[PDB]
Amino acid sequence: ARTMQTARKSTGGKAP
Amino acid sequence: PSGVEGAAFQSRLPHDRMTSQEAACFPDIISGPQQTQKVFLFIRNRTLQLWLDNPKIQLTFEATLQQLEAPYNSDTVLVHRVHSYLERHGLINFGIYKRIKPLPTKKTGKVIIIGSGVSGLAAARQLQSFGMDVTLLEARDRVGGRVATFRKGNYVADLGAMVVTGLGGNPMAVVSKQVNMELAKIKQKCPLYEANGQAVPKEKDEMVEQEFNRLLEATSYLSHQLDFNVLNNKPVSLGQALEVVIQLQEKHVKDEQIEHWKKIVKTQEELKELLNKMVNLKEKIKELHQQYKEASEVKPPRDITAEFLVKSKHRDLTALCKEYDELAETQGKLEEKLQELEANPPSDVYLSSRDRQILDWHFANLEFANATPLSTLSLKHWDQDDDFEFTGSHLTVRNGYSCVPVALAEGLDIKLNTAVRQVRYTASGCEVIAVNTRSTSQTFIYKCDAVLCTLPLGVLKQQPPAVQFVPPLPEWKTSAVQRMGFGNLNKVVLCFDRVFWDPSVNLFGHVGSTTASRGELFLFWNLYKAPILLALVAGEAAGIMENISDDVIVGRCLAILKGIFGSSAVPQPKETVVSRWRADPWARGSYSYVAAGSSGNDYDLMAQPITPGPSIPGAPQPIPRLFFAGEHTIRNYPATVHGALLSGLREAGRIADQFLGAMYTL
Amino acid sequence: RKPPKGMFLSQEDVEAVSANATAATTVLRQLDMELVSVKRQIQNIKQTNSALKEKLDGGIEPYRLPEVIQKCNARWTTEEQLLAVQAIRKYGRDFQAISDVIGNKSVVQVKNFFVNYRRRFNIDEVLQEWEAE
Ligand SMILES: Cc1cc2c(cc1C)N(C[C@H](O)[C@H](O)[C@H](O)COP(=O)(O)OP(=O)(O)OC[C@H]1O[C@@H](n3cnc4c(N)ncnc43)[C@H](O)[C@@H]1O)c1[nH]c(=O)[nH]c(=O)c1N2C=O
Repeated sequence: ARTMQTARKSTGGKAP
Repeated sequence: PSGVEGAAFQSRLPHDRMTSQEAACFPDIISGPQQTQKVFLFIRNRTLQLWLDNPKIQLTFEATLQQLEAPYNSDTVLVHRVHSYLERHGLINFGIYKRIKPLPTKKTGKVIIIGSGVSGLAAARQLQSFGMDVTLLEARDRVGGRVATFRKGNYVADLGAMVVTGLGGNPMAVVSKQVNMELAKIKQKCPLYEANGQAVPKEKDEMVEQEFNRLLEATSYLSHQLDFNVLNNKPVSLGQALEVVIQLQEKHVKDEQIEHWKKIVKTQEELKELLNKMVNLKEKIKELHQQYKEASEVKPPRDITAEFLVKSKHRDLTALCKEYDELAETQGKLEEKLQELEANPPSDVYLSSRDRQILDWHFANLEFANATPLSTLSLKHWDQDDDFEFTGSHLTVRNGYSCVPVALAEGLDIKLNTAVRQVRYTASGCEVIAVNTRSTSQTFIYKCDAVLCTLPLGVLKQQPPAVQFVPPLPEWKTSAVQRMGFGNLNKVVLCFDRVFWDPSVNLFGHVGSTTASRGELFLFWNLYKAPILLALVAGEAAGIMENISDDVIVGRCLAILKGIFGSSAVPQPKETVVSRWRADPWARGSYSYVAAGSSGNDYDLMAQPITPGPSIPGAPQPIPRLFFAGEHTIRNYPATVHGALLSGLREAGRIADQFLGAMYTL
Repeated sequence: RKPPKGMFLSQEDVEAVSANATAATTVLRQLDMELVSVKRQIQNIKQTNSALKEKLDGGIEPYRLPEVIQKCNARWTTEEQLLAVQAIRKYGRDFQAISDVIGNKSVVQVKNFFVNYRRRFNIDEVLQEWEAE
């Protein structure tokens, strides 16, 4: 799922 | 975090609070006295710290309590109650560790494990470490399940798991200390390259990507703010949310132009009104000027009535020459205000087909992480597991990820080429019916106490079924299998004889020509020591490319490279490999996702084991005999390897407690 | 609580793209022909305004007369008294207009003039027929 992205990880909907 | 509170985080556990699992094991403590809870949390974190401090060898309860510090090392029974809860649910003494207290002379209980998968291997070692009889039925001729390692000459590539997603709080880190693993970081830098083979420019690369994430947060808003999760009664997919977000932005670009040129016509019409007065005023000026000249013809001396008629028309003509100048001051401002509105127009369009192409590459990137098209992903729950993301770099295994399962499976009972056909779970036991994959006449019958089933969600989802459960799995379980998602992801491996790429760049993109090809070979990777390139096929693309030959794929594959590096530079590759996971009968897909209409809570339903019905009628409810583990069963860490591993430690706990007694809950 | 800046996600708009399948490509054509419908009407008054501009060529420069520069005297010539009774019959009480026709009398003297000679010139009779037009 979202965790898997290794390159150009997405941001929207995260807890930053 | 460092210190004892570091170990609690490295073990996926709040240092300053008891977890819901600690509560069911230690409910006299959790509901006890606030100081009590503190003493226990220190014993837990302090032990974790010891194991994590050097996890090559077993952590005896003696060694723990040795090193425990007063006043904590007083209540020996609490330390046992805690060292057991850890070792039992495999928060300590999991993996490949030299055993202090050697294995018990005679094991108790028989457990068949369906699948020599990573989840399955994880269970095998714990149950075998616990003192049980564990035997594993694998359908392939190789141990790892979806951790595949192609090896030829010195060429090495993983067509299965490839990257470790961060060592912060990751169980896999412990394995690396135990296992020989060349972990090398991935450098996040990723260029992009459109259809032309010309590199994308920092202007557009950044303009696109930030608008992507902004679109994500928009959907997230729709999901939790406007409760947008139903429409004509179906569930809302992530893709559906995206297009309604994009379609409301393309709407706003048009609303914004329309109330801009509608400002120009309001000032064009203030001018059209203005000139009309000016032309009518000029005619009145033109005629009063006549009348003045005509009554100036009457020469002096004249009487006063005609002397007034020249004075009069002169004052009247100066009165309308003064109006006509204040209406050429006013044409001054409007003729100016109307080059204003033409020199400051708004955004021409929401997105250029050059933009939406580079945007479709950020959607391929999602469809890569979820191994499915975004039409399927659930809008509210697709990212529900974001909170447990680990910390640090992503890494790769340069000597091949398969080195882990091979290390994990040393000394276990594994029956390769053994296809389970039928699982019979009964009130008195379980019998597992298995054919030999080479000669599928040849039948095997295995009897056991409990059956741990790391069958991948695809194999379970298969219709007609690869494995028949006698009795039927109940409706709450089967429906949890339809609702969930198993998706698809494929890799092309390209093995050259010399590097023709930027070697210090680990990975680079490829923007696809339409939307429907957005995942077609959208990303390459340079991770292996040898000159090897490796290319993803996400989205709808990956499923469709299973039906095309290696040559056609590699041909296409080779082209994109030439456009980026030039035809002379790219030689034909020596060896090449194309995965087809939706095609593999021991996967039936790649990993799992939260399908639209599903939740992270169907992942929990997959763990809940099955207790069969009474054999003799009126008999007492029996034991739960059938157990499930695998990446699809672990809500908080799905789709991964660390996650599958954890799930098989989960069932090693749950099984041993059910068959070797809960000796730590007094 | 709020979208990212620049996103436009009203509750109203969301139901409107989603009532049915092509209800999206419905209300996005509804703007492309409502965007040309205005855009022609610009050029179609922009050209009418280019016509009115052509008619106003050279302005009113042929039609100006030089300013009547003259210091402003205090005594009332029987001429200035007679230019006065005629402006009052053509200009009502617009003293300002009236003190241009006479041109060397002041808007104040104008007001006093109405007062001082009102009985003699029957200014009252005058003003009431100015009102009748
Ligand atoms: C292409 C690709 C890329 C990545 C990942 C995955 C994939 C596919 N995954 C997912 C995990 O590997 C997966 O969830 C887990 O490995 C399975 O962990 P798991 O939950 O244990 O699943 P399994 O498939 O290993 O278990 C099924 C096993 O059981 C066997 N089996 C099945 N039916 C049988 C039968 N009837 N009889 C006998 N044996 C049978 C089958 O052959 C196989 O060995 C990654 N994970 C990670 O951590 N980093 C990564 O980079 C990646 N990755 C890339 O990004």
